[PDB]
Amino acid sequence: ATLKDITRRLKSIKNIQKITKSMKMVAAAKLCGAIHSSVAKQTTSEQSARMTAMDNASKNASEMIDKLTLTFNRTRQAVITKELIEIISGAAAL
Amino acid sequence: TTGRIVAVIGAVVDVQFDEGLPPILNALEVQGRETRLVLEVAQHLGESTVRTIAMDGTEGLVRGQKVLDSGAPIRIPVGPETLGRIMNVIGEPIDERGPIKTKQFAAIHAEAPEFVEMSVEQEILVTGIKVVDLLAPYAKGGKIGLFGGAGVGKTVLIMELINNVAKAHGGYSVFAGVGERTREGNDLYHEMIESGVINLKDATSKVALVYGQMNEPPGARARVALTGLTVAEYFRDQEGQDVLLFIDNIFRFTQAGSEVSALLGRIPSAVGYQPTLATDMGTMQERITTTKKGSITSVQAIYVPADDLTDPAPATTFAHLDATTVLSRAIAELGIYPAVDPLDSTSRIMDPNIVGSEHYDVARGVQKILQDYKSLQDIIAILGMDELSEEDKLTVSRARKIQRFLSQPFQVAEVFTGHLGKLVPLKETIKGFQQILAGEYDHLPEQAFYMVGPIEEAVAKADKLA
Amino acid sequence: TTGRIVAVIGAVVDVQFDEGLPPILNALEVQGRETRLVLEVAQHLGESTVRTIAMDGTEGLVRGQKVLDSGAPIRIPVGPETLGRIMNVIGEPIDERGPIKTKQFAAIHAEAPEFVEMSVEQEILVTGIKVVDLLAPYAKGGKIGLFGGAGVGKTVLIMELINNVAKAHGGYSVFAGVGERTREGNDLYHEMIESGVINLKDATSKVALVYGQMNEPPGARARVALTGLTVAEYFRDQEGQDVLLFIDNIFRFTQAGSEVSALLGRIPSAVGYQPTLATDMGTMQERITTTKKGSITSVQAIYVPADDLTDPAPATTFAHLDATTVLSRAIAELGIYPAVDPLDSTSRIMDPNIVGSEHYDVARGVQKILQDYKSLQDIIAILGMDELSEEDKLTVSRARKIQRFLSQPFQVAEVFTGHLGKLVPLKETIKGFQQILAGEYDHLPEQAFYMVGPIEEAVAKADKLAEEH
Amino acid sequence: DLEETGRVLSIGDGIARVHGLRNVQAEEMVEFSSGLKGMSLNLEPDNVGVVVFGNDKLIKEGDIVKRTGAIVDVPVGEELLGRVVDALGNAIDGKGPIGSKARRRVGLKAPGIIPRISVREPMQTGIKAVDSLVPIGRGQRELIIGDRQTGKTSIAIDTIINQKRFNDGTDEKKKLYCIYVAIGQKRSTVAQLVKRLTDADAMKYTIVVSATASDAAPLQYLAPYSGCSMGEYFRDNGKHALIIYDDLSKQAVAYRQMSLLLRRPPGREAYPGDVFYLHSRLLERAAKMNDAFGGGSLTALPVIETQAGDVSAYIPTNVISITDGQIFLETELFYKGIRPAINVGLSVSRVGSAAQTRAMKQVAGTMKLELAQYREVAAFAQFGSDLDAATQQLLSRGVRLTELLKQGQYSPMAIEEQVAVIYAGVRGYLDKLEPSKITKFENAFLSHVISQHQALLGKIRTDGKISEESDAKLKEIVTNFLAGFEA
Amino acid sequence: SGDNVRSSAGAVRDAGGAFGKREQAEEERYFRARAKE
Ligand SMILES: Nc1ncnc2c1ncn2[C@@H]1O[C@H](COP(=O)(O)OP(=O)(O)NP(=O)(O)O)[C@@H](O)[C@H]1O
Ligand SMILES: Nc1ncnc2c1ncn2[C@@H]1O[C@H](COP(=O)(O)OP(=O)(O)NP(=O)(O)O)[C@@H](O)[C@H]1O
Ligand SMILES: [Mg+2]
Ligand SMILES: [Mg+2]
Repeated sequence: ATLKDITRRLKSIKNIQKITKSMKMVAAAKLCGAIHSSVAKQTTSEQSARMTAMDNASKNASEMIDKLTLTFNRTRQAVITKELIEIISGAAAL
Repeated sequence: TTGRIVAVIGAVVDVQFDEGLPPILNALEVQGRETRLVLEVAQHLGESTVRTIAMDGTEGLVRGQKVLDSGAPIRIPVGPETLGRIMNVIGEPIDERGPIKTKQFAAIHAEAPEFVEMSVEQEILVTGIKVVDLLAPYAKGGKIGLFGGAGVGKTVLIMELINNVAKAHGGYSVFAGVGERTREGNDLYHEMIESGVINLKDATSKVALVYGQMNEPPGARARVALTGLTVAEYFRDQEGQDVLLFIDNIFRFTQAGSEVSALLGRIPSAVGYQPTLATDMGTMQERITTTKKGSITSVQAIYVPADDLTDPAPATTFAHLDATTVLSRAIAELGIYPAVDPLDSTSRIMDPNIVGSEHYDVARGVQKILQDYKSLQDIIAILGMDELSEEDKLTVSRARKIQRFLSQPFQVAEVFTGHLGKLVPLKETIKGFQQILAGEYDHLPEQAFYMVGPIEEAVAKADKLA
Repeated sequence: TTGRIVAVIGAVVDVQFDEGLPPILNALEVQGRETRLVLEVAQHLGESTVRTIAMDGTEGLVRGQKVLDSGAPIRIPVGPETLGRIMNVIGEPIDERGPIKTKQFAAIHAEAPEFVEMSVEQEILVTGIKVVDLLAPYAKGGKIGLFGGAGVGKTVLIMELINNVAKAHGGYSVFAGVGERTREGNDLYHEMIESGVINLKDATSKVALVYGQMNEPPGARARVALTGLTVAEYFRDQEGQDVLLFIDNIFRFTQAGSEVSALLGRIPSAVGYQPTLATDMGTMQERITTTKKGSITSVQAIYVPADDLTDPAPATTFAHLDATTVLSRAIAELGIYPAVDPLDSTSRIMDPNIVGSEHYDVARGVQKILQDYKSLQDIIAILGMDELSEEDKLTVSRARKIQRFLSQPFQVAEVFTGHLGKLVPLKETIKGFQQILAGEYDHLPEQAFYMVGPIEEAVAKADKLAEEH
Repeated sequence: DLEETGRVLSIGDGIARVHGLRNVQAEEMVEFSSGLKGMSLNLEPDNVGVVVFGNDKLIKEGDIVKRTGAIVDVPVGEELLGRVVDALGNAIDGKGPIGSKARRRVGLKAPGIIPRISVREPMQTGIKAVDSLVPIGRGQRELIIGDRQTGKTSIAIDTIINQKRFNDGTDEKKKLYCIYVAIGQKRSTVAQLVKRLTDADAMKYTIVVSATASDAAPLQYLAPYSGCSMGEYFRDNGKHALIIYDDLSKQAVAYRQMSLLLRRPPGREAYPGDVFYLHSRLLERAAKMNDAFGGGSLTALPVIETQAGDVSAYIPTNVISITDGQIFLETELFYKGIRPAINVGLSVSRVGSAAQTRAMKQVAGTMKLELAQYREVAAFAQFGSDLDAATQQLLSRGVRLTELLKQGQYSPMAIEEQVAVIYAGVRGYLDKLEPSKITKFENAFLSHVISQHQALLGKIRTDGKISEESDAKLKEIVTNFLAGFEA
Repeated sequence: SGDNVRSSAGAVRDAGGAFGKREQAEEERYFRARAKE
């Protein structure tokens, strides 16, 4: 963990999250899961699947963000705590 | 006994008393100043020398300047004549309406009621405000976290509560502005005057104001919550009332604490707060509960650091809360007032064994219908609100009637709203929503429930608007 | 007056005077050494004892050893005779070319030029680097900051700025080595000797050298910056003449001090730096500036710990610059050099009323399309290159080209790229980007714009590219 | 006489430890042999920790330190207008001496809660973003906060420029005297900063305090107050002053240095425990006084430099709370084209419409609720390859209004000139025009109204709002001017 | 937040990939065309 990195993945996954939710609606209005998958290996459906896919994808990102942020703060608190103990050890060493 | 200042390092002052040494927490009076400069004892350094935290600037102080031991801790004026008045940290009136002529005085430092003095009964403090009383009841003698920044109905919900509790419970109220901004502190004063809660003429004032401005030192800003606390205690232990204590920004109390702590050179704990965090929060918070004589319920506005609920400050504060009133701009926009979120605001006491099975199942039904309607939003917009089964069309409708019935016109809004405020008894609210849930009032238009009082005014408002 | 050493802990030595107590900032000569050892008075501990930071190693000092107060701060040789000579931190010559017979010595410590002494003139200084002159133009006699994490191109870039602007400078130029690699000192010296900017047989030398690199204890690195600055000071005032001041990594001025803070008895501040970090840097930077007496065109290389620009050291250094060129690992990694960030490099003269409207618009036009392209980086990160309307995917295709056209081969970086360094005139740069933003070269492949000079070579290379296919 | 004078025991890093001075007061000035000044922050049994104003090379052990009695004071009054000075009122522009006709203590108690009255009178910044979405009232403490080189300063400079309008006017109740306090900046920048204000003939009514990067720590620490004072003279005399504290961040940095060098107790980020008490007492000093006290005001604009945007950091936190609102600036919005770079969603004044004439109140709100609705569909933007008419329409207004907000630096406009441009936007006239042209429009559009429709602007101001007539006068002015624009 | 995705790994190599791949063929696609012209 590193505040710099977490902050990077959060932003990046918050972005992804936004784009996927947008795609779920477009689909709704109209990657499509295992649709093209099935027929090759062997609309209504196509959009169905795309709706579903982005949906889950949207949740899966939010559940991921929700977990990164906790790690964000835990780690945010830790850094402050670290910086402080360092600051005092030097003072108590004078 | 007289001491002599021998050390001044910012808001910290060490005084040497040759003979009688002043105990810890004892207020000392600095001699030779225009205004009054109080030094609260904090430590006995040894060598007849004591350390202290000033309650106001320390510029001008000189080593050797005389200092007087007031014999006890910081004492302030207590009793009826404090209501309507704005009190300083040390008890001084700052509303310039002259002296605070009281016959009584008390110390801001008082141990919390003992175990025997404890109430074992879980009673609900009726506010008369539907959402509150129905979805997140205020535990009588309990702390409630007021969530919501500004411009969401905070100042209105605060006074209304002052009004209701006064009208339906006879108890007064105190407002401890911890780390208040002189600007909003002023705004609040007049906003209250023009609301009725404060009267600069006839003793009809229902609230006592106590302020701890930001320009005031960490020492000052740390004790205010107690000064205002001591004030409220009088009305509970002396007049057996069920007071209401408002601490706007309990956070700035905490922070006030850390700054004192640091100034005193103590080693910070995790996240830079004071080691004493929990005890600083303990000693004060615990002076707020139901006693055999009466009870004090307190609404404390809370600031979550970095939006992190786990940060020490709040997390140390959530240990003392029984409820949370969450204000929401999302709600305020829809025109729903109070903008209390019906799903984020909650209560510990919202249990059958406490609010009765009946009251419970109602609050629960309303929480679940809103939850159901809040989901549907997607489908309704996208998949179109045309393929909604019978069970799907009623939810959305009923939920909307509920959602709006959650709005209530405050008596303190009369001044501007031009509408008689309403104070709904717990009985009326339960049945009101209890029915809506049944479907008894499905043959009525939405606006019928918007901005009303008891369920009656819903139907009466319906016919008129046809 | 003579003093005696009473405590030696690292670069921090305590000297007790019975006679008179030397004022702070005073240089002290440690007697009994086969190499001049200077101790700078840092504090007055009390009881006739002063604390001092050593301008060299303390290996061998003895408690009670004598210390002669030189009467004043570190004074070093200044003037034309320094030109071509490699100087120490205390003025000692380190080129083995004998003494620096100067007729004047200045104290490396002095007050910063008053406010009434400030100059408000700003004349764009053309560098031939498209990105620089395009997005964040340097200015004549201004303060240039070159930020960059480890090995992204600070040293090579500052080198290009000497091969471009210094060589064709009608005047003197000072270069100070501040806690860097001694090997780089070698390189720069012998390379200046080749180009003839330095003459060992006569007096045509136009650059003065000051060094206190890594192998040096903090104390030295903690002052060399001020040493080199003094040498360039003399060239700015006692002449008025134009002076160019290159300092390779002023960051070693703040680390130096960060490496002796504690031992000076100082509670540490945020991130371990000294509490005096910002003000030390202040009484140091304010001195490196153009006054109404003369002008200094300074180019400082600034290190950025772990690549974090928010680090106190660098974050405090920005406001001291009139133009900043930030390097980016991310960019360097995409094989784009100089690895200059187009979205984080700024300049004070980047105003339409100083560079004209044409120059300005194109610059912001570049920056914008590049910011839009960052916005599509995400969208296409999940979708693929086949969803963007023909309008967006069009900008993505121009971003790439504009991105690549910002890269440029350096004469100084031949040995690296293997190509022939090019030098672009300002006007050819604007035209260059004006046309690409126009849509003109949407028929040419991106690669055509990668590592070239004026916009032409692009088409030319693009052609050499068509024929080869 | 260890009573009125003292001897230096030690002297290091601007912290001189003095023996004697048993009679100095906490926060009192003192002089060293060499004639430098020194504040007295720490009063100890055995010693006095004195903070040094200026390089310490002049102070040696033994050096005498006599009291001055004369607490820290700074010259105040109009004679400072047009003059650039250092943290201690000393002139530093060489224009000669100032007419110090009256002085005032830098360390003074701020006005109470009763000498005040709400914030009503607008504090026109001249910035379309601020005045329409982040309105400032006189007596208000608004914070400018964002990363480095994000334009924080450029919000203060224009806002000052903007003041000329009213300054060269006859309406003396709208006049506003400015105070630009530079903390820890380099002399260089200030000098450019001043020329600008001067080439714009604004310095004539502006005061500049400069505790540059070379001035000693405590000098940088004082300037904010010494400056706040200069503004209070006007605050106490019915006049209104706008004071800008350029980065309190830097001031804090100086305070800490002194704190840690004296060895007080360090806390989060090594800052002393009363760092908050440092800014709180300075920021409260601003106020909209009551008609009884003259009606004067001291409006404050401190600047906070965040790191990577971390506002949850110690000092940013501090100030954020202490002040009345925030105008958030950001790099992304910048290189994007959104200049000034203000985040309408994150920036907020708690005073809102209070200091926003009805002329502005109308157009604003609608825009607000619209920029807001646009702020939801935003994402759908580029990926909306089939968006319904509704959102497609929410996006449209979206881009239109932002371009409007693009304003030129050093180029602020009168509240009326403003509403006149918001008007053409909110009413939907720009909804057809191509995005990249909007700007060129406001440009040709504003000059025009100002050129051939002065009285129309006046009527907006006068009528307090958008009258039925003026709403009619504009609808035709725009329709016609518009139509001719796309010919 | 503009291009956070790319400022990482997993999905960045992808964006990086598709990206280059595209402009790779495209340009070759444009390459011979240059000859035509
Ligand atoms: N213009 C350039 N063209 C090609 N490669 C370059 C260029 N600039 C830097 N590099 C590469 O990066 C390496 C070193 O960069 P350099 O200029 O020394 O970085 P630096 O910023 O001074 N690093 P350091 O001082 O160690 O933190 C070179 O050896 C090259 O491989
Ligand atoms: N409205 C504007 N339009 C165009 N450029 C602008 C505008 N406002 C500011 N700028 C420019 O943006 C640059 C930096 O903004 P500036 O006023 O220096 O911000 P800052 O936050 O004070 N930076 P600093 O304090 O030096 O870290 C300058 O070159 C200004 O000319
Ligand atoms: Mg290097
Ligand atoms: Mg600035």
